[PDB]
Amino acid sequence: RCFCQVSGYLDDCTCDVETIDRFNNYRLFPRLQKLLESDYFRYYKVNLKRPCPFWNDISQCCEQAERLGAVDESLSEETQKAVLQWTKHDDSSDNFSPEAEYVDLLLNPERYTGYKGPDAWKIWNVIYEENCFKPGLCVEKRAFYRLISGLHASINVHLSARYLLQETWLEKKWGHNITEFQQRFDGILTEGEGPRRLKNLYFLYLIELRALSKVLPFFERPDFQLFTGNKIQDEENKMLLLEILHEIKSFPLHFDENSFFAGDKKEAHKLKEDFRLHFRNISRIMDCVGCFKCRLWGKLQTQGLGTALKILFSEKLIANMPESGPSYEFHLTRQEIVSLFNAFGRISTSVKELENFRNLLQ
Ligand SMILES: Cc1cc2nc3c(=O)[nH]c(=O)nc-3n(C[C@H](O)[C@H](O)[C@H](O)COP(=O)(O)OP(=O)(O)OC[C@H]3O[C@@H](n4cnc5c(N)ncnc54)[C@H](O)[C@@H]3O)c2cc1C
Repeated sequence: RCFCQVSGYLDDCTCDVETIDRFNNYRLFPRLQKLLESDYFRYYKVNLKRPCPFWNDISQCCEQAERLGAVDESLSEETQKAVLQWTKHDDSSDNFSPEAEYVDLLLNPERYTGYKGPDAWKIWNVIYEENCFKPGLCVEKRAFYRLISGLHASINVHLSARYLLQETWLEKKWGHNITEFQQRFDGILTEGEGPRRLKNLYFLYLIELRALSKVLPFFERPDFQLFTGNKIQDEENKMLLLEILHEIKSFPLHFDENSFFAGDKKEAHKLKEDFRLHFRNISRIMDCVGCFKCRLWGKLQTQGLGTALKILFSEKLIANMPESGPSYEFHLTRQEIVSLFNAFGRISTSVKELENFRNLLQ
């Protein structure tokens, strides 16, 4: 049995890795991955064109890095129709020119982009700088650190496992680059920092995994619908998602009643609000990122994380779920939902990746 303590003071999870490795890598993976190619999930809405609101740049750019960081914006004629049906259908419900257009994630896997050096380092510094809570002055929450660190790790993991290994003037080979993984993660080479960083990825992973288990209800109500064009998979996909959320629930994970997601009024609230606040800044930050694929996955993976927390805060709010009625109390836009499973999906992939790495490193 796993066990997570998120009091805010010292936050951590005592939990066997083989347990998660085994669970995630074999129980969950092929099916989630299946779901993430589902029509409903390959297409994410995003405004990639907002300008940086904290400084200027584009100075210097390297030429191939803009070539790697460029989002393939492509979209089939049919899909083009298909999104309106969504906008439309989606309009007629809970709904509190957006140069946000839908992007195809399968056309845009997260891998090595050549994004590096000062421009990246700055963004990271600024993201971590956002760790700042009322316990009115800043306190750092360890949770935030570990969350963000886990995310950063998942990424450096993806770029590691999905590196552009060879670029003949003809052919391009993408794959696992051990030396990178190792330079960035090996315990010795990093004086134990990498392992920590990996322990942090897992933290994140579990958080999102809990966030999923605690959100199962919202999908259980048969007025909820993964609306796309057809109805068959819309239901096939519906049960899919569900048996996944069911699997997540199966996983023996427990939290200390101490967790600052407990509704101690103002504390829980202030905190929740401190959070949603911080992630908005973060999203804003992504608007200062020139690796457009990086920027995309940034937005995505963070919205997802915010959403996860949103759930993790709405313990109660969800516990009184209109089992037949439509959920006014709590809600999730398509945008958020896509981001939720997707964010979880890259962390889920990252975890998988670590195993490949173990296996190659033998
Ligand atoms: C939002 C975003 C998305 C990105 N997407 C991609 C991508 O898809 N492909 C790609 O190649 N690059 C991507 N990058 C750049 C990438 O994350 C690295 O910064 C880059 O590859 C350079 O590596 P580095 O070791 O010099 O920098 P980093 O690894 O980012 O180092 C920055 C500093 O923080 C420390 N650090 C590094 N990782 C962690 C961690 N997990 N927890 C705590 N501290 C850490 C480092 O040791 C160093 O002190 C992205 C960056 C951002 C900000």
